[PDB]
Amino acid sequence: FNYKPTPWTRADALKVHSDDPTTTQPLVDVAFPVMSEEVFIWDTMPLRDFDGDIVSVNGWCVIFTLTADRNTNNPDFQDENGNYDIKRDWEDRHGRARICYWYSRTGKDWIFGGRVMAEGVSPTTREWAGTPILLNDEGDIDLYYTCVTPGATIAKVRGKIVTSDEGVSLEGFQHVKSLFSADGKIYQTEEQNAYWNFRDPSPFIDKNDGKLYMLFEGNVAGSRGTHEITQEDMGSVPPGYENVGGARYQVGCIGLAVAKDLSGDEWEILPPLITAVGVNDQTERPHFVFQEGKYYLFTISHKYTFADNLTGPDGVYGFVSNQLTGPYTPMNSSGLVLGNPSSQPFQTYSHYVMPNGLVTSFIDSVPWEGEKFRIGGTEAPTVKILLKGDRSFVVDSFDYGYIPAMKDIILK
Ligand SMILES: OC[C@H]1O[C@@](CO)(OC[C@H]2O[C@](O)(CO)[C@@H](O)[C@@H]2O)[C@@H](O)[C@@H]1O
Ligand SMILES: [Zn+2]
Ligand SMILES: [Zn+2]
Repeated sequence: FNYKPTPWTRADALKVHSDDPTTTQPLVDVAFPVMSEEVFIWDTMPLRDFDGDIVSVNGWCVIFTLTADRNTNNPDFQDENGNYDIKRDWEDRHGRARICYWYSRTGKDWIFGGRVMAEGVSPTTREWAGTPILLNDEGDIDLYYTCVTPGATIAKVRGKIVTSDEGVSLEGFQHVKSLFSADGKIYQTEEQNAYWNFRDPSPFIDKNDGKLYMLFEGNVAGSRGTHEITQEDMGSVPPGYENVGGARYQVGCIGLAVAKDLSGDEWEILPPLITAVGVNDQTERPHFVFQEGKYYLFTISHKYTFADNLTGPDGVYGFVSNQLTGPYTPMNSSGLVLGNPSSQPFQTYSHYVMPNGLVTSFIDSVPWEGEKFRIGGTEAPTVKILLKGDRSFVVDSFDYGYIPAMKDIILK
C-alpha cells in the first residue's frame, strides 16, 4: 500500500484526439459477416498464461466469449407488429450473458464449443467478463470472471481443457469460489452508488516480486456526487478550462489486488493504479502488456462516460510505467491508443490489446441507411499496433476475429 494512484487528469483528457489515423481503428465494413446466426458474442477473452501471452494447447487456439442467444424467432422479442426487435434483443443481452468457448487451429473461423459452466454453477445467472488462465501443461484453467446481480463479485472457477485431433472440450468447471466485492474504503460500493462499477478481473504474476496480482475495474470509494476534484485530478489545464460541470460524478479507477499466495484463493485489496476522478466514470477491462521492461496498462472506455467539457472516442486508452505501482504516463500523451472513427463511433467495443500488438474487439453498432444501424454481436477485424516507448501506431489489419496464439503448450 506504499504508493499513490496516478491520476488520468482533465489536462491529459484535453489532449484526446479522435480520428488520428495512428490511433484509430479502421472502418468496419457496414456489410460485415456474422460468425453465428444462433448466438451473439461480445467481450472476447483469449486463453492466456500468467504473463499475458496468448496460449494454444496442442495446437488449438481458444477464446472465451460473453454469449447470448439470438431471439430471432422468439415471440417475446417481437414488437407490436410481430417483427423481431434485434435492438431490444441486443440491449437485453447483458441480462442473458453466459461464458462460452470456441476453438481453432488457425486463430480464426472459430468452432463453437458451448458453455464453460453448466447452467446453475455460476452463483449469479449473469456471467460477466474476466480472464481464463492456463495454470499448467496438465490443462488446468482458472476462469476469473464477474458474478453480477445481486451485487458485483470477482470469482474464479477451475476446470480442465482436453484436446483431440477433432477439437477441444472443457471439463470440470463446477465449483465457483467468490473472491471479493467492492470494500467501500478504497473501491466504491453499491451502497455508495447504485450505478457502481466493479468487474473484469485480469490476473498476472509480477516476476519482480513473484506475487500474483489482479487488475479490475472499480470506482474510487465515496457516496455518489461527494468526490472532491483535486488539483492533481485537474492537472495543468489551460486558461478557460476550469469549469468541470458535474465531473465529480465520474470516478472510474483501475483497481489492483494481491493474492495471499500463488493459489489465488485469498486476496488483499490495494490502492488503484490509475484514477479518473473528474475525467471518466468507466476504466473498463484493464489489462497489461509487459514489453521491454515496461508496464503497459490498457483500459477501455466510452465517449459518453467522459466528464462534462471533456470528450474522446470509444476505444482503448493506456498508460506506461517502468514500475507496477507507477508513476504512469498516458500513451500518446492523451491516453488514447485505439479509438473508433467518428463516422462509425460505436462500430466496435471491448478492445483487448495482446502482447503481440494484436487488438481484438467485437462489432457493436455500424451506421447503415438513413438513421438505421446494423447490430454486430460478432468479432471485428483484428488491428495490429506497435508500442514504442509511450507511443503507439496502427500498422496493420487482419481478418474478423483473428486471435492467434503466441505460444503453443504441449499437454502432458
Ligand atoms: O434487420 C437488421 C439487423 O439484421 C442484421 C443481422 O446481422 O443485419 C442483416 C442485414 O445485413 C445484410 O446481410 C448486409 O450485410 C443485409 O442484407 C441484412 O438486411 C443486423 O446486423 C441488423 O441490426
Ligand atoms: Zn508466458
Ligand atoms: Zn506440468
